[PDB]
Amino acid sequence: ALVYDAEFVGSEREFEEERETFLKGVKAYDGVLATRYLMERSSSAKNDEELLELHQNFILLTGSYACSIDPTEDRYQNVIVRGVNFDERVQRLSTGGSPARYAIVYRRGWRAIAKALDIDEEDVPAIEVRAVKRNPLQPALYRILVRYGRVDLMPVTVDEVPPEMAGEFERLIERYDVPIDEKEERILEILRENPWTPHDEIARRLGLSVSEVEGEKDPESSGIYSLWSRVVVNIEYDERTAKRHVKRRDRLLEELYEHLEELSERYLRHPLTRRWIVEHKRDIMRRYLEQRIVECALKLQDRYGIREDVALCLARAFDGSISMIATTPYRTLKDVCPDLTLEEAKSVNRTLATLIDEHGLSPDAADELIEHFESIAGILATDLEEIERMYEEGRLSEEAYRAAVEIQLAELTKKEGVGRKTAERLLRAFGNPERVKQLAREFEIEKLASVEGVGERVLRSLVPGYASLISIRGIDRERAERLLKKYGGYSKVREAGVEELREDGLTDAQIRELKGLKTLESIVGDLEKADELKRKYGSASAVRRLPVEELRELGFSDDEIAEIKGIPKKLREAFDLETAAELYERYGSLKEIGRRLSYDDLLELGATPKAAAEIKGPEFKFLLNIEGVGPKLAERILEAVDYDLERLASLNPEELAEKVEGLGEELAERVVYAARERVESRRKSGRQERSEEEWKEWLERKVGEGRARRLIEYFGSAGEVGKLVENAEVSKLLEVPGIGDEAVARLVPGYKTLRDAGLTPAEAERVLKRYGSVSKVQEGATPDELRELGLGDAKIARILGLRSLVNARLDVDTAYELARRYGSVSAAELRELGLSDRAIARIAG
Amino acid sequence: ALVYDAEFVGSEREFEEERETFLKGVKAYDGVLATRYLMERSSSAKNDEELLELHQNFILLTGSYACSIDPTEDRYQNVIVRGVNFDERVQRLSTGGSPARYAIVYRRGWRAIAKALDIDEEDVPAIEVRAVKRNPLQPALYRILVRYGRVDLMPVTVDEVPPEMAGEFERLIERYDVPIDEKEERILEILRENPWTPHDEIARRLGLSVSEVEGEKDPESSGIYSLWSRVVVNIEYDERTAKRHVKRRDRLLEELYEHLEELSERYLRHPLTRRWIVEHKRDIMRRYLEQRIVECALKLQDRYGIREDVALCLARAFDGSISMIATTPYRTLKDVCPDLTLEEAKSVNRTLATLIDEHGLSPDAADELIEHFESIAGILATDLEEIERMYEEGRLSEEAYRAAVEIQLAELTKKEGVGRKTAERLLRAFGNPERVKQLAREFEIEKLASVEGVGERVLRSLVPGYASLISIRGIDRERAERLLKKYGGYSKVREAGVEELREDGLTDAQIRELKGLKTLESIVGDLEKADELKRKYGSASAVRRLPVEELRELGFSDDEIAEIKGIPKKLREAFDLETAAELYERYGSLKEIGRRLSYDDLLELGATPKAAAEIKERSEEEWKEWLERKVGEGRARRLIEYFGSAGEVGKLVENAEVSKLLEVPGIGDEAVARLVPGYKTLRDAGLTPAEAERVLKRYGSVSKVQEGATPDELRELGLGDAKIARILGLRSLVNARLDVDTAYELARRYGSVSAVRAAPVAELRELGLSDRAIARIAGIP
DNA sequence: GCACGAAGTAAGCAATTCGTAATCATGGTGCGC
DNA sequence: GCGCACCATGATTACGAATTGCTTACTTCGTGC
DNA sequence: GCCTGCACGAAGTAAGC
DNA sequence: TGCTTACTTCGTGCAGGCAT
DNA sequence: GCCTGCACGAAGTAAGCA
DNA sequence: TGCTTACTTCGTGCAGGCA
Ligand SMILES: [K+]
Ligand SMILES: [K+]
Ligand SMILES: [Mg+2]
Ligand SMILES: [Mg+2]
Ligand SMILES: [Mg+2]
Ligand SMILES: [Mg+2]
Ligand SMILES: [Mg+2]
Ligand SMILES: [Mg+2]
Ligand SMILES: [Mg+2]
Ligand SMILES: [Mg+2]
Ligand SMILES: [Mg+2]
Ligand SMILES: [Mg+2]
Ligand SMILES: [Mg+2]
Ligand SMILES: [Mg+2]
Repeated sequence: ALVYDAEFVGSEREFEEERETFLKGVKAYDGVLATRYLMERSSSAKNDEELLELHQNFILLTGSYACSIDPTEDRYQNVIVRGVNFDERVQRLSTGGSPARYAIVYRRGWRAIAKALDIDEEDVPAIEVRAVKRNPLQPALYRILVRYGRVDLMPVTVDEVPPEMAGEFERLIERYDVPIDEKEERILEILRENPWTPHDEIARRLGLSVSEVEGEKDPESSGIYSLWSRVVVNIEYDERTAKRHVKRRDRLLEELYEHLEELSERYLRHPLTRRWIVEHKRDIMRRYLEQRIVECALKLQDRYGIREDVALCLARAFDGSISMIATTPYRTLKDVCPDLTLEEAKSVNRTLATLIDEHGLSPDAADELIEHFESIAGILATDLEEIERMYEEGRLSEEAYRAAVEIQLAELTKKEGVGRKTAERLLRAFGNPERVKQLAREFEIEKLASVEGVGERVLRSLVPGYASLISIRGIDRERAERLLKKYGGYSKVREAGVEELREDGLTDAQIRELKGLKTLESIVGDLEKADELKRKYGSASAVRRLPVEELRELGFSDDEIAEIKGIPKKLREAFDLETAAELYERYGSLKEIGRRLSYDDLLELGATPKAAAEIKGPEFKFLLNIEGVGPKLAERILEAVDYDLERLASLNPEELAEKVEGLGEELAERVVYAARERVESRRKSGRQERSEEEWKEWLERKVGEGRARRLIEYFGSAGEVGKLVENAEVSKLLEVPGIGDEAVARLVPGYKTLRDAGLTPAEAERVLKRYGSVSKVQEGATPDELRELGLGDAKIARILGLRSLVNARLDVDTAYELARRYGSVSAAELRELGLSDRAIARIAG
Repeated sequence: ALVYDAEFVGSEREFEEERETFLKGVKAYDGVLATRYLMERSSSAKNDEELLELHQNFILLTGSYACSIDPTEDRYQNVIVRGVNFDERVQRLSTGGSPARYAIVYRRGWRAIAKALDIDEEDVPAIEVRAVKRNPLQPALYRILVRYGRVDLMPVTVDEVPPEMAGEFERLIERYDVPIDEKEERILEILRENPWTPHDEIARRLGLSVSEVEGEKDPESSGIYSLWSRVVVNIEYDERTAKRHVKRRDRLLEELYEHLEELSERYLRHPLTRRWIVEHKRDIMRRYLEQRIVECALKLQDRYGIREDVALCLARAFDGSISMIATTPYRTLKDVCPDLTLEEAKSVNRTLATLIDEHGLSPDAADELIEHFESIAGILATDLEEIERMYEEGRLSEEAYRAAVEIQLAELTKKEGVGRKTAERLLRAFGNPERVKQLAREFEIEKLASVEGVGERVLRSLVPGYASLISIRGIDRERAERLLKKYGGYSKVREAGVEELREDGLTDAQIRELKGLKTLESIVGDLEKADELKRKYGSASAVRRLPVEELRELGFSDDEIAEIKGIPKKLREAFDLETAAELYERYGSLKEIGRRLSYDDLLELGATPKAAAEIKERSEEEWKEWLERKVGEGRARRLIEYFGSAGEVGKLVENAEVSKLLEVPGIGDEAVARLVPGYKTLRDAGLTPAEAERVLKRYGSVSKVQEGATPDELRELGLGDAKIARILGLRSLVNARLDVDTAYELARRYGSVSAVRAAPVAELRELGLSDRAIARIAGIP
């Protein structure tokens, strides 16, 4: 059977204190139950706001009384809930705390504290603090307040409840600047819609387990429990408010019972007196317990696919708390329900499934881990030296210890550049991987770099936004850490003002590179106005697209407006700003302007005949320069060859006068002779190569004078260096001492992207020779083609953007086939193609 | 092997009509299912009032379409639900009606109508009208509207739903003056707390079965179904409103579906389009059906003690309707669940338990009765000649027919003075015992007295309050019936005004006896002011207790105030009204005044020294005068001439010689009771004059009998347990299926008979009581 | 416009560590003296 | 028949690539005459 | 079980033997 | 001139309904 | 973790001076 | 013929959302 028990190890005075506290808590929870009973019995009372306020007041007082249990945090020992010893686990948490209060936040956890206090004064001495729907506080924060015994924070009347502890719970979290991870961010996004969303609903909607959403009740974990724990431990203990609450709550409780007796007369023949409620405790609870059991067995049968018989048995066994079931060891589940399948238990208890179907553990080994650490997130929240201590003392088996260690390491070895040694040293230095990730988000860059082996790659992989800041020239480690701590992240540092960034010791070039305002500061003289434009509009391209009038409004010059939109000199001098800007934004290029508009249209728009001819293509200028073929006739001449000088010298002059309306036949041969006269000069200048000195100039531009002359002295001349660059001879370029990847990537475009994908310089060289540019690799290359070049499937998945489809234990070829048929990677219909939707549904994101 | 089937016997045009109506109902119920799906899936949607309004609108439209099924009430025949032919039963109801609509109010009853109409346009063409929790109407009234096909009454919009059909359902019942019996009165008491209380919850709280709470869907039965049927049939059919609803509902349904598609975007990635809902009907229903099955199997395991396997099998077989399980014959339960015990089936199906453990029926005979009449209340709702016709046609076996007959008669033979012959004649004259009791409640005294054998005792036992009115001198049968029909009951006749009672032809002495205002009319000159005081305060003793100032206000005289409180002449002349009245109400008697007060205190209160000190066998003619006073001169001289003298008559009276007093010709019970005090009460308890004589000799007064005598003591005197329960004031505790010994043990353990009704339910189960009797006495919870 | 820094980054280099392909462990399955 | 040959899958080896630090050797920026 | 409604003996006050 | 029938005024109480 | 939208310099082709 | 601004179209990579 299930074991609920605990023993009292305090003094007799403390014994009387704890008994009085627990009995007042039972009185308060009786009130909770009686108010819900009245709500269920009368349809009029179900709508009464007074009765709901009374119900929430009872919840508040129950929480206050619960917080005062085990104040010295030592009056109880060997607290057992459903057969799990909480004493050992609470000690291993970073914040420690009382095992009594830690137990009472579980379903029917009061049964241990009740036995420890030899309580028999009531029928069911129940105390519960898991209220959700009608709770006047945010439920998780309520439970965490009880776990940490905060009587100062537990309000004793509904009016005293602050909005930052209820619907505006987000305000209280932001007040204390607590590091929040991605999972907690998605959970908060759900909770902002409805703070009273039940936790299993968040788990279902986010595709996590209940254990993943809640987390460990300690600031060093991940989940809503861990998040509130982080927030609460940073709240200083307000002793005066605690004493005031203790003074008020007893007299308040008697007032609530009298208010209920007064209110029950409005709806019943027999008023709900305290005597009546004590003499009917089983009548009140029975309905609520029955609906609990029904909903629990339904969730087990529906969402977890457990047989109706087994699901109903388990709902009966654990008072219908699916949170407690999914954290119960397999042996105990089989003890209370012998027909349970191991597969069903692995279905409901996802920690057991992870320990078996990934770490190949025995059911008993996984039971060890579940009894000691409850969940995987509980293992991650436990210090590594604590696990080694448990293993040395013989309290943990070898298989369980090895599995827990590999679980701890895997949380960090997944990071790029961190292996077993660096993860080992990080865990030694900071205890558990959750704390490591916490220090990473808090931007403790120097604190992390002090560990042996934490270099540039590890910092770029761990500290968010460190890679973006440290890559900027002039910004060193200390400046990056200072900025990230001052503003709160790379995104917040990028949004900072120019003046305050100058105050931090940033050059105008550094700020210009950070914000990307070089193009904007090429127009406006200063950086402040460019940054303000980036604030208002958000993108320089949007500022370019802005109409001429709105650009003139709050603008500086019309020549500046023409420089912004890239208006040609001919187009800006031939027309006004409005018409020229409209033409440029409608056609794009001056050649398209000359092609799709007629000469008469250009004249009507107010262009000089010579200027209107210059707006037209240079073919027009050549035609009129040779023998004045005419502004009216040169257009019809260019209308046949589609504005192409090559097709003009091809066909016979007889075929030329055929298409054009009117053409002199003697002139028809003088224009073909002039067309052939220029295709000999277009070809003479088209096939041209630059000089050796010009290659030297480009090399000095790209890699500086020193490395350029080193390359020139190594090979023949700068012409040979350019020949090797155009052929993508990365291997030969790297042979030169003093030439590395930061020079080759600056010489050969696209080498940096290929090296970032994990490609050997020889592999990047082969790829660049095969496809010629990374853009053509990403769109054109196929996985089999890349395997012909000798690339591993990991590099192929990296370079083709198919990392999502491979992360679900799937191959790269069939992954590319989906990106081939449909447009994107994101695109029931899969059963038509014959796919197992299991992984697609499993990985949500 | 459950049989859900029905055959169509209308025309092809009518066939298309019925098919179109059924398909529109399926559309509406799909809307219901989809709104429920959204509500169960999201906790935020569970609180969305807009989604609830949409859901209730869908429910309303489903009900409206359901009412229009089988309007000619002849388009279907051989309607089979779970293997029961409803055609035969609906015909035997007083109001008849459509077997199609009668079937559709059952769980998965649409499966018979769906087969009758060859419906295949949807995956599960389900139409259900049993909604309870979220139903915008009172659920039982909703179902009774559908069963009677009242399309005029089914609202089509939540805003058009009248309060008299929802939270104020009591108004609609009172509007039509429908006779309500005690079981229906307790059911109404529960429903006033929560009109949407599910019927099995009412069954638990009242300690009844579900069939007892529901009753037959017909005005001549007992239960909430029967009550609403009584109320609905008295509502005239508003044809124009029905046509208006038929006009509106199609476009309203299309607007509801558009509103659902718009609202579903707030909660889902794929909006709930009609196409999506039709192409996913099994996914939507899958969750809801499983929750129904779980609740049903759980209730079967806990409240009925059925094995988990068998309970889950029964819940799955009948789609989780415990009302349907308790009305299913044993053969069907064993067919769908072969491991079911006969004892488990008798636990869940209380009609089967009654037919076996009381009428010694075979399981097959009880199954016969359950197939034909569903429940005991269904047997009581069927005419007796209908049952005899069924027996003559061979449709009912010998054992089943005899059991049904004994059940019908027992409903009337239990009344005092009604035996087998009189019950037989009453059933012949009015068809079924429910109709007999109904006419009794309707105060149809002349209609009942027309039956051969219906005399004074039978009328006093049947017509409520007839015994109280007819006992008043001068009030005959016709006047009693007139008053009971004019005011609505003996209590209402007592509350009537004096002027309107005088207009009916009542003497002032008759009204004074009825209202009990003789003491009040001895103070006030007229009857109207005494009646107004009885209205204001309710009791003459309450008027006596009134303070001196409130009695003086709107009062007449101070001497009258002193006469009311019974103030002695010495106490009223020695002090004023205030102090004397306070002393009299604090001490009671002048002797206590003189004992507990000092002479100096009396002087200080303003009393004269002399007054304060004072405050501090017969002959033959003499006995003959008393005899002339008690029984008149004639009977007195008759008694004197029969015996020795008036002294001998007095000697026999003091010894309670009732037997010898009754020997005298011309001397009856009304004379002996006026001579021997307490004889009237003992005769009214059903005691032989010899038995009353023995009791009066043994204890000396009825007051000392009621407090001192024990049931064994009275059984030593030779009294039947019925007479013992009558005479000891335990008639309440015995009428609740308890014996007289345990009734006296309850009056002994707990203080009074009233004090047993406020005891803990745990201590009553400790005494070995069933929740039926516990609910009769106090009531769960 | 160019001297002339003034920090700051690119490159090298040895030792260590990462990390993924190569191989080993292990449990089946099929062709032959 | 009893061994070995060839797979098949997951686990573990193993060795080339990347990383960690530390130290020069140039490289943009950027003032001032 | 409260409530209406006479009964009746007790007892203090007077007329009559 | 002092003891009896006689007769109100209390004070207490049972009986008979009716309602649960 | 993909994806659109920028930033921004690269680069191939010609007029403008030189 | 040759050295610069001048207009065109990419191609290279970083960042910010969103599921
Ligand atoms: K290293
Ligand atoms: K190996
Ligand atoms: Mg403290
Ligand atoms: Mg050891
Ligand atoms: Mg890694
Ligand atoms: Mg630590
Ligand atoms: Mg370091
Ligand atoms: Mg930098
Ligand atoms: Mg090199
Ligand atoms: Mg026959
Ligand atoms: Mg009888
Ligand atoms: Mg009839
Ligand atoms: Mg008669
Ligand atoms: Mg009469």
